[PDB]
This record gives sequence, C-alpha cells and structure tokens, in this order.
Amino acid sequence: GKATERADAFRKAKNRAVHYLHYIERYEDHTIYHDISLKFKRTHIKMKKQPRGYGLHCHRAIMTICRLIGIKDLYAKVSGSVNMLN
Amino acid sequence: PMKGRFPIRRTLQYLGQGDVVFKDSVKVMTVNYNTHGELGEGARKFVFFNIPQIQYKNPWVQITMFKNMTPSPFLRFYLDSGEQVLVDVESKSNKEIVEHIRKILGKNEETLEKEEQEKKQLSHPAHFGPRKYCLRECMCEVEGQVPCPGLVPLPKEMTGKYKAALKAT
Amino acid sequence: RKPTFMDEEVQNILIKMTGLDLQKIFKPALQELKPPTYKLMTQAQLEEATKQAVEAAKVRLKMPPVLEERAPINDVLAEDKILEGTETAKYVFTDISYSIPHRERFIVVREPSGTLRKASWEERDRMIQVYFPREGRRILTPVIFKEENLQTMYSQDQHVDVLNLCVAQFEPDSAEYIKIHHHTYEDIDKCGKYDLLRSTRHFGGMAWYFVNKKKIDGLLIDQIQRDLVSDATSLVHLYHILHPDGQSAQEAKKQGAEGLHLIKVFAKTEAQKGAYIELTLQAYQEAFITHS
Amino acid sequence: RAYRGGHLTIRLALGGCTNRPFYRIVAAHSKCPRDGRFVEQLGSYDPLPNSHGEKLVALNFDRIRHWIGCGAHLSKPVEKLLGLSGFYPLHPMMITNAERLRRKRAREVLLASQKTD
Amino acid sequence: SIARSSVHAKWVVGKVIGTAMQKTAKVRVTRLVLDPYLLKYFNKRKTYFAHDALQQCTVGDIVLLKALPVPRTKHVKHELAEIIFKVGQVIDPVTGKPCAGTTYLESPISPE
RNA sequence: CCAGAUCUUAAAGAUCAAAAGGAGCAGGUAUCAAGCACACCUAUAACGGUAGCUCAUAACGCCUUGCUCAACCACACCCCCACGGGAAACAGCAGUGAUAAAAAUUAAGCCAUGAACGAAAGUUUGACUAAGUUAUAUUAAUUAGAGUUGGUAAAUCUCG
Ligand SMILES: [Mg+2]
Ligand SMILES: [Mg+2]
Ligand SMILES: [Mg+2]
Ligand SMILES: [Mg+2]
Ligand SMILES: [Mg+2]
Ligand SMILES: [Mg+2]
Ligand SMILES: [Mg+2]
Ligand SMILES: [Mg+2]
Ligand SMILES: [Mg+2]
Ligand SMILES: [Mg+2]
Ligand SMILES: [Mg+2]
Ligand SMILES: [Mg+2]
Ligand SMILES: [Mg+2]
Ligand SMILES: [Mg+2]
Ligand SMILES: [Mg+2]
Ligand SMILES: [Zn+2]
Repeated sequence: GKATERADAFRKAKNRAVHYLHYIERYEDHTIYHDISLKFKRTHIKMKKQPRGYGLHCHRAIMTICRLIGIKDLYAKVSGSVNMLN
Repeated sequence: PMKGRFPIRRTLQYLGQGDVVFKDSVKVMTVNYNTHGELGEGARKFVFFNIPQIQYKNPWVQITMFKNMTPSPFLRFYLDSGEQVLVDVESKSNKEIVEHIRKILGKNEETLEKEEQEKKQLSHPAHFGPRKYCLRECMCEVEGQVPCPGLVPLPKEMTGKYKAALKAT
Repeated sequence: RKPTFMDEEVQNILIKMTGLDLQKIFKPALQELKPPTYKLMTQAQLEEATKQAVEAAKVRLKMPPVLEERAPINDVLAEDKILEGTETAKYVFTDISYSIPHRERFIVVREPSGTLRKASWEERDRMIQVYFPREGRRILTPVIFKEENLQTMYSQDQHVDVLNLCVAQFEPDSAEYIKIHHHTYEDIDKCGKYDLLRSTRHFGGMAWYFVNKKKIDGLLIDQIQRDLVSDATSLVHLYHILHPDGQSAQEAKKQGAEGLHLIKVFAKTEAQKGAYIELTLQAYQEAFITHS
Repeated sequence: RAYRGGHLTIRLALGGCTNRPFYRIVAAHSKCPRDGRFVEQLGSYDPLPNSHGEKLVALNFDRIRHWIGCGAHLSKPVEKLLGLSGFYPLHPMMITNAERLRRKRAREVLLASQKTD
Repeated sequence: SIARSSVHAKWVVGKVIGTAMQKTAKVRVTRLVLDPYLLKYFNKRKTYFAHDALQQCTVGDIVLLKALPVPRTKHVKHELAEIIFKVGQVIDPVTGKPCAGTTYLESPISPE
C-alpha cells in the first residue's frame, strides 16, 4: 500500500491484505508437506521440511510470514535477488 | 549436482552402494560394446551405470572400454595367473550382467564380513591416545580415577611443590 | 530336567502372553529426529512391510536372560610374604585381549598384604567396563538404584525404564540385577500395574518370577479383566509345568480340564485369592456370553 | 626414522599432566623418543590410586608374549609390573628392596624405643 | 618360487602408439580415475615401453603387457604377452570369426 | 620391493629400514612451448647397429614453500657434498650483542619415566620430573575496567 503519509500507507496495506488470503496446507500443522524449490523471477527459494523440534531456520522475512501462517519448523535458503516483494 | 544426464550417478552415495568386489585374481577388466543395435542395449547401460560403481570399489583394477570393434558386446577378465575369463553379454540386462559377474569372480558376503571384521579389531577399545585413533586420551577421563588437574586442582599434598617445600624444611 | 526359562515350552507360553502391540513396541523415542520418508504402496506391499515390521518387533522383544545368582569368587593364586609392607594400595591386573570372552578374562589383584588373588565379581565387572566400555554402563554404580530414587521412579510408573537401566548397568547373574528385577516385579504386583510390561520384552520376567514365587493372583485377575482368557489359561498351564506335582496340576490331570475350567481348577485348589478369581471369571464369562 | 642400531623394547611412555602421571605400556624401538612413535601399544598403568584404592594395570598378555617371543627387551619397571602381576617371577630387586625396607623399619623401631627412654 | 617385479602394473592392456625403436613397442595404457570434485571418471593415460621379440606390432593394435621380472632398461619394465586385437584385422573372441567393425566378414552360421 | 644394521636365538624370526621403484594423489605461473641426446637393440658386456626419447592429459623453465602430523622429510657454520678451501661455529639448556611490531631462569634434582654402560648393587643424563617467569588461553573465585550510543547495530542528554 502506498501513500504520502506513513500512517496512511500502513492502514491501506493492512486493509488491503485481508482481501488476498491464501490457504497454506500444513502437514501435521507444523511443517510444510514436502520439499519445495521455486524460481520466482530472479529469486530462488528452496525450502525443506523438518521434524518437530527444529524451529524456523529461515530468511528473517520468511520467518515472519511463517509465524503468521502457523508453520513452526522449516528450513529455507533464498538465493539470487533478495528483493522483498519477489 | 546439476549438470549431466543422470546426476545421481555422480554422487558418493551411488558410487558406494554398488556391490561387486573382485577376487584378487582380477587385474584387468575389458569392456567391448557397441553404440548401436537393440541387442547391445544392456551392455551400454552397464557402461553407463555400473562401471562407475564397480571401479569405485576396485580402485586398483584397470577397466578399459572399446567401442564398435566386434559385432557383439562382451567382457574379458584378465587374471594374475594368466587365465582369461570371457563373458558374453548379449541380450542380457544391465542387472543380469552385474549379477553374473558378481557370481563368477566376486567375494562371498562371508569373505567381505570376515575382512571388515579383521579391520574392526584393529582399533582396540582399551588403548589411550589421540582422538583420531582412540576413545580416550588421559586416564584422567575414566570415572573412578584421578581427574586432570586442568579441571579439578589437586589437594595441596599431592602437589610436588608442597612435597619439596616440606623436605626442604 | 527341571524346566528352565529357555525351554521351548516356556518360551512359547511367554512369547504368547507378552503379545505384539506394534504401537507400544515401536514408539516415538526422544533421540534426535530426522525428517520422515514416504513411499507409495499397494495393499500387498503394505501387508509385507507390516509383516517385516512384526519380525523386527520379535527381535525387539527378545527376553533378557534370567539366571540364578553367581557364586562369590575367592581364590588366592600365591602369597609372597616378602612384599608385605611395600605398597599402601592394591594393584589390579586386567588381561585385555581383543579375542577373549569377558567371562574368561584374567583379573588379578596384588594386595598390600602380599597375596595375589583373583578379583571379586564386582571388581571384575567394573574393570571390564573400564577397559571395554559399552554405552549405558557407569563404572561407579549410579545413584538411581538406591531405594529412594527407585520408589520415585515407580510412582511415575517408569518401571520399563528401570528394568532397562538395570539390564544395561548390571549383569544378569549379578546380585544387584536380581535384587532390582525382583523388587520391581514386587512393586508392579503391589499396585496391579502389570499392563505396563505387556508388550515389553520384560513380560516373561515377571511371569517366571510370579510362577516360582507362587503369586499368580494379580496377574490372573488382570489378564481376565483385560478380556484375555487365552493368556490366563496359558498362565495356569505354565504354573502346572513348573509345579508338576502339586494339588492344582494333579487335579487338572484328574478332571481333564479345558482352559476356562483349568482356571477354575486353579482357583479352587491353590491360588491365595479364590474369591476375586471366581468373581472375575463369573463376570467375564456371563457378560461376554451375553454381549457376543 | 632410519636409525643405526637398537632393539625392540617394552617400556613405559609417560602421558599425563603436571602432578598427575599416567603410563602407556608400549613396544617401541629403543632409539626413538619416550613419548614418541611406537610399534604397538600393549597396556596402561595408572600410578595414582583411585576411588577404590587401586592402581590400574592393563596388560595385553597375548601380544606381550608375542613380542617377548620376538626377543623384545623389558624395562626394569615393566619387569617389576609383570612380576607383580605374576606373569613373571618376582624381580630380584623387588625382593631385595623389600628386605632393605624391613631393616629400616627395624632400626627405626629400636631408635624409637631408644629415644622414648 | 621367486620371480617378481616390484611394479604395480603386473598386467595391463593398451594401444600401440609407435613402433619406431628396434624390438620395442610404445604402448598407451589408460585407466579410469575419479575426479574428486566432480565425482566423475576420466581417462588418465600413461605410456609403457614393452619388449617385442619378433617385432609383431603395428600401430593401433590393442595389446596386453606382462610385467618383466628383471627390467630390461630403466624404461622397459614390460614384455608384450599377447596381441588382443590386431589393427583392422580382428577375429571375434566370441564367435571366432573375422569381422570388420560391426560386420561379420565370414558368417558364423555358414560352416560349410 | 627390500640390501644393510641391530636384537634374539643353531637356524628361523623380529625391529629400524638405505638404494631402487610407481596404480593413484601432490603450490603458483603457458607472457616458461618446446627440451637438445633427453632412447632402444645386439649381445658380449665390448665391438657394433637402428634414430630415436620427453611434451598443451603441460615436457623444459621461473617463482613461492617444510609437511597430508601417534608422525614424516630435511639440515647440523659456509662452499647442494667436504677430500680440500673460507675459516674457528649454542638451529642442546640457560644467557648476551645485533636485529624485529615480537622480551620465560645465566634456576633444583636424577626421586619417577626414558636413554647409555655395568654380571650386579649402581653411576651419568639442561632428556625429563618438580619448580621459577608471563593476562597468551581456559577454568575457579577474593577482582572493575574498557569499548560504544547517526544507520547497518544494543544504547544520549546538556554544553563547546
Ligand atoms: Mg605436560
Ligand atoms: Mg632382510
Ligand atoms: Mg625403503
Ligand atoms: Mg623456506
Ligand atoms: Mg647444507
Ligand atoms: Mg649458528
Ligand atoms: Mg654441510
Ligand atoms: Mg639458546
Ligand atoms: Mg651443537
Ligand atoms: Mg637482546
Ligand atoms: Mg610473545
Ligand atoms: Mg623486559
Ligand atoms: Mg633416572
Ligand atoms: Mg636409575
Ligand atoms: Mg643438573
Ligand atoms: Zn590429563
């Protein structure tokens, strides 16, 4: 969300976010189901599915997002461009 | 490893898990195969998949390939005695070739386990030394014994300083 | 020909009474985890994998030996009076050779008194541990086997774990191994906790103990309230084997007793509590016959 | 490394840390350093009495007599150890030192009852 | 019974590189070596001089070498044992028949 | 793969293994691309004869360098070597000049291990043992000082 005032953009991006929601399927409600590797534009994310105790070892943004999803155990290495939106 | 057609065959694991171990009579194994024909197929997959496994476990055995010399695929084995084993591989599968070779000159699982048993009696549990070769270094680290003074400083009496300062006076 | 714990009869009876519970046998363990593996199977391949798992769980179930207590070792190999005051401590000499069986190693002791004797049992085991360490053994005997700690562990119902510590730490023919296994059995009997050892490899232990001590009460009662009567009857059968001549075993020969009636026989002649046994047999019989 | 001469020997390597000695009984060439390279480790000896008042000695008897059988030589203290174990007769010097010790105890006994007077 | 050579090479098989010296074949031997980084196998080559008594060797022949018990020179440690494939005249070891490449020169099913 | 030395014993063994070798692995540099006799036969050990051999899968050079560590390799004032010649030797322990950003005792014992010699009691050993010195590092407590406060990156107020 984007605005002249910081406060304003905060509001805008919140209220807009709630409109695009995904459902993320969680295996046993902690990990993902299986290993994932994706090249999105110039960013490569590579994630691996962990056992119960191995908490959230990830780029800090991914940890943030995971904590929001409910994914508690994960390993992800991002390579190529680390640009945040991508 | 990304590049290549079947990348899994460049992995240490894949190379390890192949099982053939020649007898010590075997010096040279020579493969002769063709680049074409349906019949030749099996031999080709053998060179593509197992030859790497084989070689890895028999690092001292010269393996040598020849392409399109004879109309038919075969192996030849050169032994130390001068004896020459000739194995016709024709319509045989990749797997069948590996099994048949393992049968002729392999080593029985008995043999291999005896050998590795002789290698595991090499490092004895009760010795002392460098971490590389032994379970323990000082005896400072066995439970009931006297501890490394670098951990638990000695009672003044066992110190040589105290003994010397006693004999002096 | 007095029946022994390794007799195929008694082995088969106890293997049977143990039971295979694949969920308790293979249970999540507290070790470091690695991510799970997945394969796609037919109904066929799944049945095969299950059967392999079962055969594996047989090996996991193999009973730790039971032995009677070993005899104290006292043997002097020599006396040298001359060495008498020369040392304040004792020298302990351990043959360590990789080939030798640990019951055949020579463990010798020079005392200050000068006599050269064979090592005692406890010294011997402690020593073998020092030079041939195997995980799970402390050289100094661990605190946990004092009565206090043991009681604490019984109250958290860890009895399986106790038995396993014990199998690791001591020697099956030792004094402590036997002391602790019997004290433990005694506690699962006082509390009626038998099912704790059910699919354990330790079941036949308290079986063979309770047979020879002649308390089958608790274990019969338990076995029947769990609605396993094939096992209760296997148990009285076992009692008869290990007491061929006794009024119950003999009366079972006279009356030609079928299994349930066998349990009735035993209930009448021998067992210390016949009231609870007959009552539970009643309830089981009647309730089961009316339900099915 | 290549030496001129010298024989195979069974001695004590001294491992340990200051004031806390420990020994590795060892078959080594004679001319090589005390704590250095060896042919085969044979046993260990811990001089300091432990929790139970024992000095622990370990001897690989099979290998020991294999090497003695190749004509290795023993050190005086290894001799003393084997003898103590009963794998060799007592070393004469053990016996003698024992006797000397006895006579010292005797003369200190007499000197004690002489000074008490 | 002592006749030995201290060489690791007791039997090798290789191509004949050149015949230029009297009674001596130059022979390129090739082994598979595992490049450690790529875990792959490549062909390392090495040459051997071999003693040829009758000067039997054309260039290109595949040939078998046996290690000589006593080295003939500093560079000659092998004697040529057999000629495994004569160059461009090859008799199939399987069917015992003359062949040029992948073709049979005389068919094995036409005995008479 | 072992000649030799040494130990033991008649021999056989065994320990250390020179010389000679080679499946494989082995610093940088290709603006070092050719080396220049670096091969083989004959046979008697020579006469003689073929014209080869190494190398872009790095020969031949140049630079840098102990090491893959129960250890190994090398050196022992210099001239790779040591007959000779410079010349008069701590790269044994301590010390000292010089030099460097770089700073341990001109110390005590053979009591233990090791080594040498002795038939032996034993003697010798700056190996070594026990000490001395040093915030270099750990640990234990008796010890409080240093750095920082725009962002990265924990943390600031008033003056100049
Ligand atoms: Mg030290
Ligand atoms: Mg020799
Ligand atoms: Mg050598
Ligand atoms: Mg240098
Ligand atoms: Mg020099
Ligand atoms: Mg100098
Ligand atoms: Mg010199
Ligand atoms: Mg100096
Ligand atoms: Mg000098
Ligand atoms: Mg100075
Ligand atoms: Mg310094
Ligand atoms: Mg100063
Ligand atoms: Mg000394
Ligand atoms: Mg001495
Ligand atoms: Mg001195
Ligand atoms: Zn220590």
